[PDB]
Formats: sequence, C-alpha cells, structure tokens
Amino acid sequence: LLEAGVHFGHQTRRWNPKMKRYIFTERNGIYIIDLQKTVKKVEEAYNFTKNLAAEGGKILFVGTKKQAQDSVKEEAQRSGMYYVNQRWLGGTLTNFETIQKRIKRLKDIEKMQENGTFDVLPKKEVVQLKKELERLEKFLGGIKDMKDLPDALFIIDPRKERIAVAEARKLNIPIIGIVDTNCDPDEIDVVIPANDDAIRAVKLLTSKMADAILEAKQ
Amino acid sequence: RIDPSKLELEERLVTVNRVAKVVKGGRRFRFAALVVVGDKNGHVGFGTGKAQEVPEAIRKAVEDAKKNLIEVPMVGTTIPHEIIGRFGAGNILLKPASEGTGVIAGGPVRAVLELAGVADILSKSLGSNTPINMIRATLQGLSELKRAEDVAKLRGKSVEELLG
RNA sequence: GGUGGUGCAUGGUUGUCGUCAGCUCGUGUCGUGAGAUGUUGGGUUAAGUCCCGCAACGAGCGCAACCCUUGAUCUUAGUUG
RNA sequence: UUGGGCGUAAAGGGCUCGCAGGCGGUUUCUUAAGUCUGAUGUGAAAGCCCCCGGCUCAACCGGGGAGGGUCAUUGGAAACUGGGGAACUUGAGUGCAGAAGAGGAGAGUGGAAUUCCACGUGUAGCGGUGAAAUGCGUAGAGAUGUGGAGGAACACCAGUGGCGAAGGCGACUCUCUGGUCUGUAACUGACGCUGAGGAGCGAAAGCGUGGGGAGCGAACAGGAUUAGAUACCCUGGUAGUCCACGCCGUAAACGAUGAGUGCUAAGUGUUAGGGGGUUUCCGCCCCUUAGUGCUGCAGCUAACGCAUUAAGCACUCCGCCUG
Repeated sequence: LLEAGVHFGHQTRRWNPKMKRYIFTERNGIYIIDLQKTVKKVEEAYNFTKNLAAEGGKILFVGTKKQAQDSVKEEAQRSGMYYVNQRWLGGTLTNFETIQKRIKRLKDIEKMQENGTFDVLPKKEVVQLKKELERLEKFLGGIKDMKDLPDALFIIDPRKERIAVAEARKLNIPIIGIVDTNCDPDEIDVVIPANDDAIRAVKLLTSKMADAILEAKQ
Repeated sequence: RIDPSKLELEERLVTVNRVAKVVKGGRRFRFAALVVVGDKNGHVGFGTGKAQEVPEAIRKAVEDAKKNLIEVPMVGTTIPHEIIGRFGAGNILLKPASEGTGVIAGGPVRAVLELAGVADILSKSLGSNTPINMIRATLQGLSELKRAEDVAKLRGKSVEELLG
C-alpha cells in the first residue's frame, strides 16, 4: 500500500542476487522494489521497535550521505536519540572505553569556556580548545549523552558503510536499516528495501520509526 | 549465540613463543601467548596473547577468551559421535569411546578436553605440530558436533528412533 | 695493599650516527600466524610542524616552547658608576 | 586400501590416433558368476583370547569354550554388478540448412625496403660511439636520379582478435584437403569416455646429399674498453637461417593446471550464431549455444591467489613424486 511512497528507486546491474526475491524489472535498468513487500517488512519493524523502546536500548542513528545528514539529524532530535551525520569512528562499540574517555574530555571542557577558568590566554583557547570544540561537536556529535552500550542501530546504506556494521554484528546486536538492493541480507536482521537517496522517503521512513518509539514512551 | 562471562573460567596456559621483529638497530623480542580457557562443564575458548612482556600477555589472552567461547555437547562425558576436523593443514580427528578410556590426546589438545569436562576422547594429531592450529583443529570440529535430541527435532523424528 | 690482569663480567661516565624527525604503548579490529593498521593518503613546515582524509580513536618519549644571553623601553635604585 | 599428493613446496607424459586392460545412459524380462544367507563337512593339539581350577601367589600348568577359511558341497534371496532377450532417446554419431576462419599441402603472382652493380649529377669526407678508432674515400665514396640482377622478410589491417590437439600458421589468388560451431529431428538406438606398450606429429639448434645465399650472423679477425676482455660496444665476417628430400625427437614443448561427464551466486566485455520484441531498417532490449578476457559469493587454499574456462563438491580411467 502506497502510504506516502513515490519511489521504486535504485540500483542497476550492480545488485546482489542474495536480494533476488525483492525487486522487479524495468527496461530502463533501474529496478522496481515491490511495494507490498516493503510495507509488510517495515510493519514488523514498526512493531518490534516499540518493544525495544520499552526495554532500554535507546535507538542509534547513523547517516553518512549528504542526503542523510539532514533528515536523520532532525528525526533523531525529534526523538532525542543519537545521530551521526559525520564520519564513523573505528570502534564506536567494541572500543567504547576510549570513546567514553574522549567524550569525557568534551563533557567538562564546556564547563571551562563559560563557567571555568576562561581567562588564561586570548589564543590558547583559539589554537587548541575551541579548535577541539569544533571537531568533537561535529565528529562526536549528538550521540554524546549515551553512557551505555545500545541494543539497536539504524543506518541508510550498509553497502556504502559496512565498516560501522561490523562490530555491531560482532557483539550480537539486532539492528534495523533501510538497505539498497546490492546490500547484505545475511548481515542485517531487518531488511527495508527502498530508495537510498530519496530525500522525502528517507525523511518518511525515519518519521515512522521515530514515531514508533514516541508512542512507546508510555 | 555468544557464551556469557557469567561462568567459572579456569584458564591454564599452553605455550609461550618469543617472537621477533627487525628494526634499524636490531631485533625486538616480544612474547606471544595463547591460553585455553573454560570451565569443566562444556564451555571452551581461547584468545591470542600479545605483549612486550611475559605476564601481560597472560592477561590479554583472557579478554578474547571471554570474547570468543564455544559450547560442546557432553553426552555421557563423551563426544556423542565421531568427527574429523580439518581447519588449516592440521587435521585432528575425534573419536568417542567408553567411560574408562581417559583423555588420550596431543600436548596442547590435552589442555583443551579437560577444560571441557569431557573425559573420554581418543584423538590423533594428523596434521602439523603447531599449537595455534591444533587448537583450531579441535574447536572447529567441536563446533560441528550435534546433539541427539536436537537432530531428531531437526528431522522431526523421535529421539529414541535415533537409537532404536 | 696493589696505576696486577680482563670495559667480551660491570655500575657510573661521556662520544657517535644527529639536535637528525623519529621509537613505541593502551583499546579496537585486520591476518590461521609472523605482523599490519594508529605513524600511511592530501596540503604544508625547521620538524611524527599541523590541518584534512582515513578502521582507527587515544596517550607516552621526542620537536618546539617555558631557561639563559644579546637586541628596545619603563618602574625602582644612583656609588667605587 | 582403511590412511596422502600434483599452480608455485618432490610430481602432469610436448601433444595426439588408438590394440589390449579399465570403467557404463534409460526401461523391462531372465539368469545367478559376483553378492547376500542358512544347513552340513572341515581349518588337529599346544599358543593368542572367554571363564574356571591347580600348584605358598605369580610366572607356569590344567579344564571348558570361542575365534581363525577370498573353504567345499547343498538349499535359499533377486535390488544393485556381471550374462542373455526386448524397448526408449537425452550421451555420442549421421542427414539436411547455414555461418566463421593467418588450419594444412601444392604450382604461380606481386608491392615497398635492404644491399649489389651500370650510369648521370655532384665534392670531402661520410661511417660509427660513453668517447674514439679500425674499416670506406680524389681510383670519386656518402647523399641524390633512372635502370638491372637477386634473395629473404611479408607494414598498414593487428585486437587478453581468428583457428589447430600441441609445436605452430599473418602479402595475394587458384587447385586439393582436415576439423570446428549453430539450426532442428529426418535417422541410428549407448554405437561412448579414457587408454600401458605400439603408431604418427612435434619451434629453434644440429646432421647427410645437392640447390640458393640480399640483409642478418655463432666461430674467428680487427679497433677500442679495461689491471685482464678469450665479453657487453664497434666495422667486417664462415656455418647457418632459405628450398626440396631424409634423420635427430629435445625446450620455461607453460595455463609451470593430464583427458572426459555433470553440478555449483553474479556482473562484465568481446568473436561466431540463433530466437523474440515495436521496427524494411539502423538500432536498442531480452532470451539463448560456443570459445574468448577481466572484477567478484559460497566453498577450496599454508599464504599469494583460484573462482561456470576451478585450484569448489563428486566419479570413471593414464602418467608422475616420496629429503
């Protein structure tokens, strides 16, 4: 059922025959994702994530495309969840201890610039401290209040970004994600076939999941 | 699944290898380690050990041991059937026997089977005499084991029908 | 007691590559393992200087800096000047 | 054998045609050589082994039993294998209709270019190197113009492009001749695969007899180079290469991968087809046989790598290896 869909969406010949049972064929080379199978698989994801919100795995969001930098951040801040619109760091989950040390450095340096000893030099902060502040507010972003190992993750393109999925797979964590047709269904537990770069659809699919956990707050 | 760390690990070592690296000045001698880790109730695992010292390699062996454990069926303190593992040029076969037969195994392999609790194994190191791959020759075969009630559930059949 | 012997028993002490831009560690992975990544790629610098990229994020010893001298000026102090 | 290998570690015969030997599609009847099984006869005793008893226990000795036979006779079993009888057509082959080709052998044909020689024109050098000399030159070289002999090589097309089993074959045309692939269905009814010895082919070198020898060129010679230069360089230079015929029968004769049959994600070009979809088209798209390459999943691998052209998983045959 076309709830608000507009797309069939994406890849030509560079497509995985693991996802053979999912698409149709157009003469244009771009393939047509079956819309009825799309709604049925995301609805069980819409069901189980509400159970996941009742337990304590908050939600993780990661988006590493220029279309993904905006829609993922606004939906995560609508939910108060954890967004990555920048690069992914090698070891955000298994290497959590040096992540928590580094985010501790950001946690108290903001105390220095407004409450702490702000008057040391007029340029010690500029060369070192505020240059640190521009980095970590981007590269460590709004996932900063995590203090936990989460039990879920949402991404946009694992074929672009297998690197983030690896340690999440390696600690037995069921994750969700919109996938491209060339992606890995052996990897992900929750398959969502849709257009990877439709700016409305990536806003649409992140709207349903953020409103899934929004209703699950009671 | 992943075996949890809510167990009683016994963790006695097997070998230590001093392992070099050649720089502008000269060599650099470090140490290698590998420790078979488990209880005596069916959970076996290990990890590598790399450091610049003896005892810190013993420490860091326990980490990947608790990251990677695996479970073995213990039917009558035996392996339930016969199997031959073949990981990486070290072949080590596994044969069950009666309960008086003890643990007849190779050097590093004998420090694996007693860290399963399983006390009835005949085995024979067909392949090479290298300590990492012989332990890889064991658990890969022990991964491919099966349980009596499980395969009857796989076949949709009676468990006693597998015996009679 | 030895300015008797061995600096291929030694402490200690300095030269030397060279004041050269390097040497590793912690965690994470990578590879059956040795090791690899971090340190490599891009742009610069006296410099592993520093930025960007980057399955790595970090930290430590180094570089520089805080130390002296000389180069300007003010305060205070003017004799044996 | 249970209980290895063969890309590079020791190992695929250079490749073929094949007698013997090896192995067999499908359906059905039948037979019982293999196979399965009973019964009987027998494999002495001591010894091993099952269990008792005896010696002060033990060792030893004794009692009883089992076991040991590709054993023979006899009677059963008929799925599979062997044998016989009869059918089916996918394997393989034949017809027919196409298409591709540097496949072979033969006699002949040219076109640039090298040199040689004849001559005009024309003067001091060209020739050659890291540098330079030897060689060539006032007897007229080199350069240049026409003409002549003669050989061998066949640009451009040229391309992980064609074809052959391999070595190999590129000017052109003719004569003669091999296989290849598609299209089905007309036919045969398993006629097939592999193959020790045996047979034939097999670049270059070399050999024997004559032919022919323009370049090129081992041996040698000369000039340098160098402490030495029996070498790289240098100008010449014999055999050779070349042809017909005969022989040697080896090579990194390489995909460092023995031949065949099936099966196991893709994506991608590219050579020859064929089928279709709108279209006479051109074309695009899709399906599909065949070699031809690259990047890739599972799995295999000691790692590099290999991956529907396997080194994946299986099977039949032949060779080879055991530091």
